[PDB]
Amino acid sequence: GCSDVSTELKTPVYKTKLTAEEIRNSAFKPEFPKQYASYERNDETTVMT
Amino acid sequence: RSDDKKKISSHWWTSPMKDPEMRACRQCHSDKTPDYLKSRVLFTQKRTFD
Amino acid sequence: GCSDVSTELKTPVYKTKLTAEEIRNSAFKPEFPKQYASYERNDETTVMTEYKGSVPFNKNDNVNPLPEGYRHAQPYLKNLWLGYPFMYEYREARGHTYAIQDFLHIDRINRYAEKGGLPATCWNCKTPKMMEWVKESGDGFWAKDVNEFRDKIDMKDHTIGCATCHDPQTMELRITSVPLTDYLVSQGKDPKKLPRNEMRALVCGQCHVEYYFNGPTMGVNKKPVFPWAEGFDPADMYRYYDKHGDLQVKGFEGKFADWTHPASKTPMIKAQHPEYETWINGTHGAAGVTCADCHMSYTRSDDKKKISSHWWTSPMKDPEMRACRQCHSDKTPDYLKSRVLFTQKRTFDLLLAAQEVSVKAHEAVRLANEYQGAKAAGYDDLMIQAREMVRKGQFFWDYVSAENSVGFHNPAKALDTLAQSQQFSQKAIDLAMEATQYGIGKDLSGDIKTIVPPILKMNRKLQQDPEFMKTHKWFQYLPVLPKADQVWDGQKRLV
Amino acid sequence: AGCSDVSTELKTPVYKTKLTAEEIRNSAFKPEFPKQYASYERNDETTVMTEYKGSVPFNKNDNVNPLPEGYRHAQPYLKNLWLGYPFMYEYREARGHTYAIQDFLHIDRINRYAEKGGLPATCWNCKTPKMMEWVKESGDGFWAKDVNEFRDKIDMKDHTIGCATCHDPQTMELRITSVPLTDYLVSQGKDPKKLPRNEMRALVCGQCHVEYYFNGPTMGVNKKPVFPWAEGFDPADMYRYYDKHGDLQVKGFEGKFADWTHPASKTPMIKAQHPEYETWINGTHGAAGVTCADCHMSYTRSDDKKKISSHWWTSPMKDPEMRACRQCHSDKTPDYLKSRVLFTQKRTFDLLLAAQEVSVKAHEAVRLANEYQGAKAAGYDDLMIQAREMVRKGQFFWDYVSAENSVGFHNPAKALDTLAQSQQFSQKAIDLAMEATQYGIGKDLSGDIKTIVPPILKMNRKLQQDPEFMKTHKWFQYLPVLPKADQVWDGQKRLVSA
Amino acid sequence: FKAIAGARDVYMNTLGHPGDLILAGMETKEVVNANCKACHTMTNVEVASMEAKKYCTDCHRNVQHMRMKPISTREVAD
Ligand code: HEC
Ligand code: HEC
Ligand code: HEC
Ligand code: HEC
Ligand code: HEC
Ligand code: HEC
Ligand code: HEC
Ligand code: HEC
Ligand code: HEC
Ligand code: HEC
Ligand code: HEC
Ligand code: HEC
Ligand code: HEC
Ligand code: HEC
Ligand SMILES: CCCCCCCCCCCCO[C@@H]1O[C@H](CO)[C@@H](O[C@H]2O[C@H](CO)[C@@H](O)[C@H](O)[C@H]2O)[C@H](O)[C@H]1O
Ligand SMILES: [Ca+2]
Ligand SMILES: [Ca+2]
Ligand SMILES: [Ca+2]
Repeated sequence: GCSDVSTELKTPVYKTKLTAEEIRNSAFKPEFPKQYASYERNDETTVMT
Repeated sequence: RSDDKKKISSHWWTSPMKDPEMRACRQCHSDKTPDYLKSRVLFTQKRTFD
Repeated sequence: GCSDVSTELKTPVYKTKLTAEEIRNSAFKPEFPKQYASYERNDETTVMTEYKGSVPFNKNDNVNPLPEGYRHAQPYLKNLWLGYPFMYEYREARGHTYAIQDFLHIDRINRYAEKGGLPATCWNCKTPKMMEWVKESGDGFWAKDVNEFRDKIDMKDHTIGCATCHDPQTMELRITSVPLTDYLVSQGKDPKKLPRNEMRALVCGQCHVEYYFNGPTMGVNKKPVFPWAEGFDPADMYRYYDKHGDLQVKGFEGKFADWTHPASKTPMIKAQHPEYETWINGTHGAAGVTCADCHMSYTRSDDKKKISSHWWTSPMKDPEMRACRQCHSDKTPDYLKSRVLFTQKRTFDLLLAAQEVSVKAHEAVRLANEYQGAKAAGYDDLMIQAREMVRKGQFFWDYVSAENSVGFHNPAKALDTLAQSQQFSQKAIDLAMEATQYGIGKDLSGDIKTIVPPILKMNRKLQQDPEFMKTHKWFQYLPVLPKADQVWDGQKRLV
Repeated sequence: AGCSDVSTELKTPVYKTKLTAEEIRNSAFKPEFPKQYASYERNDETTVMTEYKGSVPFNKNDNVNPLPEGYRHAQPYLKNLWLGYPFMYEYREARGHTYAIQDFLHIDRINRYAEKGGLPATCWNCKTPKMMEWVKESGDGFWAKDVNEFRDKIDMKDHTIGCATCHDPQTMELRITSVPLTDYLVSQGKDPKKLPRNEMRALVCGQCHVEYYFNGPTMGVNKKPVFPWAEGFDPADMYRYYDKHGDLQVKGFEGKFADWTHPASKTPMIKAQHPEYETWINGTHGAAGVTCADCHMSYTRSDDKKKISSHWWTSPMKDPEMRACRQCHSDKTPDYLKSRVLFTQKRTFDLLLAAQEVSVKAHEAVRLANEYQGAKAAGYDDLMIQAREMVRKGQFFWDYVSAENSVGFHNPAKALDTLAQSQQFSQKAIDLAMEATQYGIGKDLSGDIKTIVPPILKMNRKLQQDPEFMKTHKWFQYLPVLPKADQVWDGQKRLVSA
Repeated sequence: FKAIAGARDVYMNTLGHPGDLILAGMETKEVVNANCKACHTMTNVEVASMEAKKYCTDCHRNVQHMRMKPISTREVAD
């Protein structure tokens, strides 16, 4: 029969709305809210090992 | 695996020992407990600091 | 064709090499090294969360840094527990591996006499050694002095451990508690045939509960009882304590008291860690979500096979919140954290405000008790009523303050209980001013922190010093204690 | 039997109507959308009650009379706490959107015994899609006109809250027609025309179900509606906003906002209005992105086998089967879901009444301290300012919860926390007023507040004309006896000539 | 199973009147759950994960079609 692996693994490609010279962090937050929300964890400054 | 259960790359650049379950280490070292791995880290660091 | 599902899922069945009466933790380590390794994690005592954590700081101390005090502390605890053993020492709870170590360092128990002044019931939730001790002395165990068993126990091998919850031979879950078994029987429940989802909370409900000790005329002297007959809410327990007790004081006849506050002269109830009763009708409890679900979550640490976590600690210590994230797989860990704090931040602020009005209620009742001016015609009946409201006010904020989740187990019950606590305390103030025709008003004007300062330092040793006993106006309602050397230091007698 | 895979993009169905760009008549949508329309017509049901809410527009202060005049759960002190404010005349339980204009034109809050209603035309803002024509015609000068100017210039059924409020009449795409919400969105740097679908499924409601105020003459465009959202959505945030924005010249309150001065205590008050949106946004459902439409516009498969959004906007509790909820909570019985709603509601409503009681007592304490004839404390003037600040803060905090329509369910922890703080503020007002008078007012504050200051059950614009009725309660002494006057307006019908 | 399930699903889509809530029966709750165990035995072998909760999805709730997510992420008008 047919495979039900309908979703194939591909290396993500990205084309954003940002300019070649964009350097503001806040500008990236609309396009990548997951990685941005991850980046925000670096604000934690209370934990020692 | 924090977007449902899909992977993202962690952009939290910090000590790997902050995770009690050492998940960064436990794919390569799946045969070792978090506790074991942590003790091996400390085995080096404590002698290094002293 | 065939299945390659050659390994079939079966509920694990155990047959150990242990005797039916094994209680030493170390005896289980060879049989179960994975769960034992998990259990040893409770030795971590360095990590704080926002409101909780495993550093045993002093709960009234917001002045000193860790591990002495913390930024989130309740400054008025010694004031509010004046004349009770909790005015001596009261620390943040830490891991089960420390239960006996902490028991034996605590100043609540007298260490400046042979006798501790507390019953042997204090051991009830600290050691599986409770099974031998009760077998041996029966009903007579409870009213023994706590210090009689102080040197008859191994701090480490006999702390809360495997036999507390497990049959050593079969490893099936067990209720070993006397008072929890008493409660279950009273409900027509068989403690040996409890459904599994119920067991996964009841095992914790052996100890994480509100309790009291029988007085001499209440049943077996000093036997522990859970006051759960009227229901689980604060108003229910309050009502329970109206009906069961031994007080002879006018206006309070037959009610329960743990002590009477020496400033206000109010018959008080003490609340202790009511996690079970708080949890049971909160959003998770009522939905069948259990202590073990969050606090003993499955952890894939044996290669990739699940075991049950035996590290009983804050679920917030895992930055990835893995306990929560099967049920809440759609939410990020940090979202879940922000939602816990949404509750905790508000619960904690409200609590400090409830405790401040309670101190003022005690201070208003104190002033009205010692009033020399013209009193109302109904003064006596108004002072009874004011004391009833101090008592009820304190019990309500204490039911919340004592509970370890800072409102998360039951956000609505906690916030509502504190809102009510304020009402009762303020009404004590209103009745105390009416009783004195507003004559005490001048004495109640300031910030309460100025007219009754928080008591930061108080221990059994300092209560021996006659010049320290002059440093606060509430100290005059306490006796200066006889000069006495420390008798006990942990398990050693001192020479 | 079937071949291509599902698309994951969840493309919404697309429409092209025969309606013109500016069509606002509800009946014009009926021919093309009969299922949504018939569902909309279900808002006419005005008989069903729930435990705390429902559709009978009873008097919210009346716990004495039976339905439809009163109800077992009512707040007896509302007219006392809103003394000197239009809300003291009439304030009823909200009902279906289809009655919005009918109820607007019968309410005693708007003066019907003069030409002028005494309220700005801004009052039409969340009542009718006619707002678009009306603002286009007058612009900035629309807001400060008298409300009665438009009274005869509306169809009460064709121009109520309806399709054009939330939908582009040509494409039926969700739309924000609200001026003050657009002003807020633009202030946050958002494009109102390009918002995601999950945002819009709550924002269409946030056009109206919000706390608002009207500008004073020196605050910008006069009488223009503004959402006090710049400091955040919480009660403490809005209160802070109202400390920085406003126009009072009264000593101790310079530059703060006030809706009225309570004539008994002489406190400058803020009035709160139905903040569903601000309450929902950070509650357990809203924080999780569960929108107003998830529970209030649940998918229904009534006609054919085709599902549409329900457009019966009412209490979810009316449904014995709780279907809206079980689209998510499929593992819970309807019975369990209702008990968890009531877990919150009962506690919230009981604590509300207690907060209102201490609020009444704080007004009384400040009134007595104001009229006090004995020796006053040395810092009296400063203590009275503080006391009135606490009365004002305390009341805004309970009003924030009181006015919100889910009785704590949209945000349980915010509701109970806000009510707990309220009680603290009002009590501190009482404490400061006592101090100002060296406890000389103490004996006047001794009983149950219900016998000290009786609830005011009856009050309207007709009765305030009667000088014998105006001796019927102690607090009436602080109100004028209104001139004797015939009713000018009966609904839309004019009885006396201009 | 496929034939019986297909028959009643065809009937409900043609001559039946499905409600606003479509939910699984006891029959399908029990077959889905047995299939969780068929592919995930090894994760669960050393643990009593079948004993407390009746179904695997009582903990793995969103495996049941992401039911806790906002409606718009799942649903549109017909
Ligand atoms: C700042 C806030 C950001 C944002 C929004 C993103 N990045 Fe990074 N990133 C870095 C590395 C080494 C990787 C893995 C690359 C690889 O192995 O191919 C990434 C990955 C990403 C992604 C891809 C998706 C994913 O989660 O894998 C995206 C969308 C992304 N990032 C966005 C390295 C860095 C940095 C080095 C110090 C810094 C700074 C950032 N990234 C910052 C950001
Ligand atoms: C996460 C922070 C960790 C920790 C704590 C450790 N590892 Fe690794 N590891 C990897 C490889 C290739 C080696 C060399 C052995 C080999 O060739 O197979 C190691 C070695 C170690 C050790 C032993 C040396 C020591 O310092 O004691 C220890 C204690 C150790 N590791 C701990 C491979 C990987 C990974 C794959 C890409 C990753 C990820 C890690 N290791 C991460 C960690
Ligand atoms: C069943 C009746 C129980 C018992 C006996 C306990 N819990 Fe919980 N718990 C949960 C969360 C998110 C917290 C806050 C953690 C933090 O603030 O860092 C707690 C807290 C506790 C404590 C205090 C822990 C500490 O750090 O000292 C204790 C002693 C405790 N709980 C016992 C989460 C949950 C649940 C998830 C929904 C459930 C169910 C329970 N807890 C139930 C119980
Ligand atoms: C977004 C889709 C919504 C939702 C979910 C609700 N509304 Fe409104 N509403 C408005 C007015 C003026 C009233 C009172 C009308 C009257 O009393 O005559 C209401 C009433 C309600 C209710 C109560 C219904 C009941 O049966 O009790 C409910 C549940 C409700 N609303 C929810 C005003 C507006 C608008 C102004 C133009 C807009 C837009 C909305 N509401 C949108 C929504
Ligand atoms: C988005 C911000 C909104 C808006 C504008 C409203 N809701 Fe809800 N709502 C829900 C429940 C269980 C109740 C209680 C009903 C009852 O007790 O009978 C309510 C109540 C309301 C009202 C009052 C209804 C009335 O009878 O007048 C209004 C006007 C209202 N809501 C509007 C359920 C939910 C949700 C489910 C989780 C969500 C999300 C919302 N509501 C969000 C909103
Ligand atoms: C007047 C009675 C109408 C008519 C004829 C329609 N609407 Fe509405 N609608 C609103 C919301 C939030 C949605 C969901 C949008 C989404 O999920 O993306 C809808 C949906 C519709 C549709 C689309 C088909 C469907 O049934 O889902 C159609 C054709 C439709 N409606 C027609 C919000 C509102 C309102 C805000 C308060 C008001 C008013 C109306 N709708 C009124 C009407
Ligand atoms: C190629 C060699 C790989 C790799 C690198 C991984 N897989 Fe699989 N896998 C499958 C199933 C059903 C499970 C769950 C079993 C259970 O729940 O008991 C897994 C498990 C994993 C894991 C986690 C466990 C571990 O051993 O570390 C990992 C890291 C993993 N896989 C990666 C299903 C399949 C396949 C379908 C027939 C195939 C092919 C693979 N897996 C192959 C691989
Ligand atoms: C019924 C027998 C099942 C089946 C078939 C599975 N589970 Fe669970 N599970 C629970 C928790 C807290 C975790 C996380 C542990 C960790 O992160 O280390 C898991 C994990 C899984 C997986 C791995 C999935 C993944 O995200 O990688 C799988 C395949 C799995 N389980 C299957 C919690 C629970 C329960 C709560 C008490 C119950 C019941 C189950 N699991 C039961 C089952
Ligand atoms: C390191 C650079 C990795 C490579 C290359 C691949 N994976 Fe991975 N994987 C990695 C980590 C650090 C984790 C842990 C994620 C977490 O949140 O814990 C994973 C996880 C998985 C899983 C889930 C396994 C489990 O713990 O249950 C699977 C099924 C998985 N990875 C598969 C997988 C495949 C098929 C890969 C090739 C394309 C692959 N991984 C690459 C690290 C790394
Ligand atoms: C009596 C025998 C107990 C049983 C059964 C359970 N708990 Fe307990 N717990 C008990 C004590 C006496 C203490 C404090 C001991 C100390 O040395 O301070 C605790 C502590 C906890 C904590 C705090 C851990 C920390 O902060 O690191 C937690 C989170 C906790 N207990 C949870 C818990 C759960 C979930 C239980 C059921 C399985 C449970 N405990 C059982 C006493 C007893
Ligand atoms: C296993 C991982 C699943 C796959 C693959 C699919 N579904 Fe599912 N489905 C699953 C569960 C755990 C449940 C809930 C069962 C219970 O105990 O209640 C369901 C339920 C349904 C339903 C209706 C009920 C509902 O909750 O929505 C339908 C109509 C359904 N399932 C159909 C369906 C289809 C068409 C799938 C392929 C695209 C499919 N399911 C995949 C688990 C799993
Ligand atoms: C399944 C067994 C669960 C686990 C483990 C956790 N939660 Fe949970 N959660 C669960 C249910 C059944 C509910 C009620 C809603 C429902 O679907 O019936 C919830 C609710 C919450 C909420 C919202 C309520 C609130 O008080 O804020 C939050 C914030 C929440 N849950 C968080 C949370 C955390 C932090 C957990 C681990 C420590 C956790 N949940 C575990 C089911 C389950
Ligand atoms: C949007 C920002 C509004 C403005 C501006 C005004 N009203 Fe309103 N109204 C609005 C909502 C969301 C509701 C239902 C919620 C509720 O709690 O009532 C209402 C309700 C009414 C009613 C009927 C209920 C009642 O109070 O008796 C009337 C008569 C009414 N509104 C009139 C009115 C007046 C006089 C206004 C100016 C002072 C006014 N509204 C402004 C939304 C909004
Ligand atoms: C406070 C109660 C408690 C204590 C103390 C305790 N356990 Fe457990 N234990 C549980 C619960 C609850 C479970 C899961 C029960 C279930 O689902 O049947 C469990 C599970 C287990 C299991 C089954 C395998 C697994 O990981 O789920 C073993 C084996 C076990 N415990 C051994 C131990 C050992 C060894 C110790 C001492 C170091 C110990 N227990 C202490 C409550 C406890
Ligand atoms: C008419 C002559 C008949 C003789 C047979 C020759 C024609 C039929 C063969 C067509 C070739 C495709 O063959 C087909 O490959 C896919 C893989 O992509 C397999 O698919 C298999 O693996 C995938 C995962 O990789 C699973 O999703 C699937 O459940 C499983 O069945 C099919 O089970 C197999 O049948
Ligand atoms: Ca702790
Ligand atoms: Ca007690
Ligand atoms: Ca209503």
